[PDB]
Amino acid sequence: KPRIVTSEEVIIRESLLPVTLQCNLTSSSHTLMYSYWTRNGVELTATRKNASNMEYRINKPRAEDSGEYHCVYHFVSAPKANATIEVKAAPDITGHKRSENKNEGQDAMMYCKSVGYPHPEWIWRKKENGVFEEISNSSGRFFITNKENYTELSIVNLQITEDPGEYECNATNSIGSASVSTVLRVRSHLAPLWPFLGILAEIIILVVIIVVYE
Amino acid sequence: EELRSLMELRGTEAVVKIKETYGDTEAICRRLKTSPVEGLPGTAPDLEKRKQIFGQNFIPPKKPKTFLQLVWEALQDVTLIILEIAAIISLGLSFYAGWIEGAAILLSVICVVLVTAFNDWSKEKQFRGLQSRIEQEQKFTVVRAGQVVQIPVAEIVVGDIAQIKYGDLLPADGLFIQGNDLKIDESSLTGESDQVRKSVDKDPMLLSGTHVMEGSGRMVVTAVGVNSQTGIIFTLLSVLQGKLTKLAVQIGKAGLVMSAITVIILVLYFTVDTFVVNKKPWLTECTPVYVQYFVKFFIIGVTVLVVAVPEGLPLAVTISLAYSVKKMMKDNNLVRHLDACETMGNATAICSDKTGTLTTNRMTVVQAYVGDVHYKEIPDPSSINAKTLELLVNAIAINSAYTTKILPPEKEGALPRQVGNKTECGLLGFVLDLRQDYEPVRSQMPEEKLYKVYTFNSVRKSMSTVIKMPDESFRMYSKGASEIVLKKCCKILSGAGEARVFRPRDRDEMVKKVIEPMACDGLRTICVAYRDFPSSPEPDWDNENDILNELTCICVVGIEDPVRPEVPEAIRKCQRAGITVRMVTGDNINTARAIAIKCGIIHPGEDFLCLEGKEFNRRIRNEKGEIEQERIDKIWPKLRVLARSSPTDKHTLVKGIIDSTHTEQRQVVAVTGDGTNDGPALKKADVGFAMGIAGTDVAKEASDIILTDDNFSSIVKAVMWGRNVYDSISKFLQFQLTVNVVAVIVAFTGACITQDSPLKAVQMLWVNLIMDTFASLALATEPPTETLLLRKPYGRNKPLISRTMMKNILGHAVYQLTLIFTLLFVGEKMFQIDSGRNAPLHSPPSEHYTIIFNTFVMMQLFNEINARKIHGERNVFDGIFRNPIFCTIVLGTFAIQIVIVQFGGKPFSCSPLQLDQWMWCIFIGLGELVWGQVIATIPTSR
Ligand SMILES: *[C@@H]1O[C@H](CO)[C@@H](O)[C@H](O)[C@H]1NC(C)=O
Ligand SMILES: *[C@@H]1O[C@H](CO)[C@@H](O)[C@H](O)[C@H]1NC(C)=O
Ligand SMILES: *[C@@H]1O[C@H](CO)[C@@H](O)[C@H](O)[C@H]1NC(C)=O
Ligand SMILES: *[C@@H]1O[C@H](CO)[C@@H](O)[C@H](O)[C@H]1NC(C)=O
Ligand SMILES: *[C@@H]1O[C@H](CO)[C@@H](O)[C@H](O)[C@H]1NC(C)=O
Ligand SMILES: *[C@@H]1O[C@H](CO)[C@@H](O)[C@H](O)[C@H]1NC(C)=O
Repeated sequence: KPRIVTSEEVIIRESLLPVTLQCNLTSSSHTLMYSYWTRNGVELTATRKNASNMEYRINKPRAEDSGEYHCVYHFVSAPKANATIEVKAAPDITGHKRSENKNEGQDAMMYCKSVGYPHPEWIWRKKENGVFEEISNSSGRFFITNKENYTELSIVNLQITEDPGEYECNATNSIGSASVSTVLRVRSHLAPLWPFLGILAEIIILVVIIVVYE
Repeated sequence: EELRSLMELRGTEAVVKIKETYGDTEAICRRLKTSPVEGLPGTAPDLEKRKQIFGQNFIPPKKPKTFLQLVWEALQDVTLIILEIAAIISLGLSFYAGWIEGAAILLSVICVVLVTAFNDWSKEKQFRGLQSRIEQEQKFTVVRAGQVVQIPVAEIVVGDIAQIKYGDLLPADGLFIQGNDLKIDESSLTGESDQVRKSVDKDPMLLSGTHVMEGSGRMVVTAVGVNSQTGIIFTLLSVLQGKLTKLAVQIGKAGLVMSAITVIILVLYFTVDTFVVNKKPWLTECTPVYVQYFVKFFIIGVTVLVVAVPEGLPLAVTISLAYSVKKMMKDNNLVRHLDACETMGNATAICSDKTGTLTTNRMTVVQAYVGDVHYKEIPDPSSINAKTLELLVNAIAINSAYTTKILPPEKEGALPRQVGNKTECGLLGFVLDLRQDYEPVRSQMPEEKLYKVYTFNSVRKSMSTVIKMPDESFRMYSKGASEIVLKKCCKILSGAGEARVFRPRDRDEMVKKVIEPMACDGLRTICVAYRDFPSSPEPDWDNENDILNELTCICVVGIEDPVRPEVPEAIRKCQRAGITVRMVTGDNINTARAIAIKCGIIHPGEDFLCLEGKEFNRRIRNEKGEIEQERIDKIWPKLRVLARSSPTDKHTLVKGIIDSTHTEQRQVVAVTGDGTNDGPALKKADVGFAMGIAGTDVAKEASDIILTDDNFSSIVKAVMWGRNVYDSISKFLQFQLTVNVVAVIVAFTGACITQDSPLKAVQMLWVNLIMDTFASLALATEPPTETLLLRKPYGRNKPLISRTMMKNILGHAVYQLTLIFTLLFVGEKMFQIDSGRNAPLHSPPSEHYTIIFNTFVMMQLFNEINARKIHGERNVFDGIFRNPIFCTIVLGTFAIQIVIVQFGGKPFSCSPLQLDQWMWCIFIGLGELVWGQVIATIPTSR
């Protein structure tokens, strides 16, 4: 089994100092073919060389670079040796729906896509009375789906008295936590009737004035 | 052919030339492959053939411009070019989506140019249609196949035999064959105003473009089209618009200032917030985004400029005319010069002519003095004296012209046709009414017996004939105006069918009993006398003053023309509308006043002068023999009826009235003269009407407007349209100004509180299109109403924007501004649809700004209806359906607006809306009408 010595784990702060990840093939009796880095199982570009010892230089550390890096070693007649260097930072929410407008009796969905490592755990809450309260499954209309980076909350058979409000996703992990919000509003079925009555009233008063004028 | 050199006789050269070539006029007539004076075959192929090769059509094309050059010219606007280059820069700079804005701006500019070009083309087509009809109206009498027929002037071809009467205008160059007393002025070609008398033996040349003065006859056309001696010269060759363009340039300057202020404010705010507040150096990496922000601000400014400045405002009036003239002909007002379409609206005085206008021009007899018995009604032949009918009918038949024949009625149960002299036709109709026929007498009465015929001349004032049928005697029959021949007659035939003693002693009693009642009733008097000349060795008939004396009067006939039933009401309406109508006529003062009192021109119990021409001329020439303005200044204001007036007197009256400074407001007059000598008088006035049914071509040539029915009421119609045009422009202006205010404000403070305007480039271009072009086509073409004659004529120094229009503009602008601001700042809460305020660059369209744009367009559409009334009328929907164009434009704009809001989101910076939002937008639109109804209660005087 080839021996790989890897650099120590790094935490990405807001500091502007670039980061170097190192790994050395200290012991190997096989004819090396190539070596190359991976992030989250994805090949990084322009990384294949002889590279009996390999250095990966990240000039601009951000949360969206933190990941489970490996430097995989492919030999002529030996199994690849991967190893692992973990880079972690506080999670950062990158995309969410700023508003959700649905008529009652339909389906609503809200998602909070983020980046970071460790893959954070997602919690949804409602802003009630100026504070945040954990949602209650109650009738079972709430479907919460969690994934490695993506989460979503879906509501079926939208009512008018509980559903409208503000929902927050909180996304916590070991390094830090990050939360964002979304506003949900449900439209009434008989809303269009009132302005129609207004138009009717204006027509009535206008015709009354005109016929009185004659 | 050789005919081109055959003209320009100018003496007795071309006569010898035609003698050398063919001998005589009949010889060229036969060679011409043309039937002589008796007629013409008139077959279509032969006439069309001789029109192509042997002749030339009168069709100057003038080459009107086509659509391509029109759109090319429309594309030449500077502001549109600036917008185009700004859009190109923004499009290209997007790569160093975003191309959507540039593509939309390009397409909208192209569409606007196309629409403007189409509008101009349609207006020009309307004008060409009017010109085609004005050309069609012309007609000349010729003879073909032995039948006298009237044909369009464009149709005459070489060889046609044309009949020439006094006052006609010669259309083509021809040769004289037969006629009498053909005297024509040729001053238009030779410069000499002397009446050249044409004869077969001395000058048989007739030239087109010359005015026939006296005589009649026939001619054979030789040269037509550009081959004529008048076409060679051609081949080798308002008040309102000034105010409109002044207002346009003022508003353009204001808009330019506003646009510059907005752009500099945006740039300063952006640079101060980005660099001074936030500590950022002049980085070269973010230069493209900074210059893109600058280009966006510049595009906002350019759009503000392109909406603020009014383009095509001075062209508004023309549009109205282009959609009014074709309807004015329905009121029998055929207009030649468009400049008089609106000037007649300001007209304050109308000078009218008696015959033709106020009368029917038909002669009907009611009362007659015969047998020393007055008859208020037509008497039967039973009650009459001895030998008087036979002699009277014989004298009437012989003395009157034979060529004039009363046609059989054949009018499908209507009045019989009258041809010839009016008074003569009246006498013949009276004879036929008395159960006597003059045809048997005239058929057996040969022309040789009438050796001497004195035709009615101005000097002699009588018309008479002599026959030598009696043995050792002669019989003469005379007709006169009952004043000239009354002095001549010295015996009374009405005693017992025999002559009596007539003296100056009973001259007073007879003139009091006869002339005064007919004159009071409004009847011109015609007297018929006869005498028996003895067979002297040599009577001196040359001196008709003395030889034609000692007559016997057969009877006296009073003849008159009924006054039309429409003239009284029209005159009353004109006097109500601040226009004074005077009357000028050549008849005697008594009958003139009798007609005027019935027509309502002069009130019974009022001190209106009715002086005749003699006293008029004497009063204005009490000096050494010249006319001064000061003397006229005391005569014209109170002169109603003028009698025995030569046309030069009418010209003098018009000149004196038009340039007088006696009153504070300059006078504009309308004279309706018709005659061969009515040239200068008609031309001097501002607008000169002419007669259509019976009018000399010389009068029609120099007249601005012609009446195809001769009725006076038609003149009134002109006045109506002459006012309507002005009102139309007025109302259009109102609407536009309102929009032009709100837009500017909504883009200035919008660029001051925030960094963007609620309306983007394409939306504001659509607003510009709807506010200018469709508004001009919808509001500026409205039908006139009869209430336009209830206000006094407008002065010259009247401000273009009245107080009521300013009130309407300010009130509607205030309402629109407050509602749009409320929707912009607070409308996030009311609809619960988030906020588009402070949107980042390339932000997706948001409902918050789509609501603002939609409600703005809806307010404009529903305020366009409210702008149709200028004088504060509350019934905004009064007479809306009479103009289909307005309804079509409003409904089409509404449908296109719905399509634009619902679909085509990103290019137009709009987002789809639900029924709730649309319902509130329409609610606001109708609230606009409610506020417009409310504002009318504010008193503008206080
Ligand atoms: C790198 O080159 C060395 C020296 O030839 C060799 O031992 C090693 O296997 C190579 N590694 C590769 C090709 O990945
Ligand atoms: C890791 O490899 C690099 C690159 O060759 C070398 O400089 C460094 O000394 C190596 N470190 C160890 C501990 O072998
Ligand atoms: C390398 O192999 C190990 C075997 O335990 C595996 O866990 C790891 O994920 C592999 N690395 C990559 C990048 O696939
Ligand atoms: C809520 O209860 C329903 C019951 O069917 C279930 O489908 C849903 O997954 C539950 N979970 C959450 C997190 O709301
Ligand atoms: C989440 O991870 C998956 C791994 O397959 C990737 O395809 C997807 O783009 C990721 N989404 C992010 C990082 O927002
Ligand atoms: C998330 O939730 C945890 C647990 O309630 C809390 O400590 C943290 O402040 C929350 N905040 C964010 C920003 O995620």
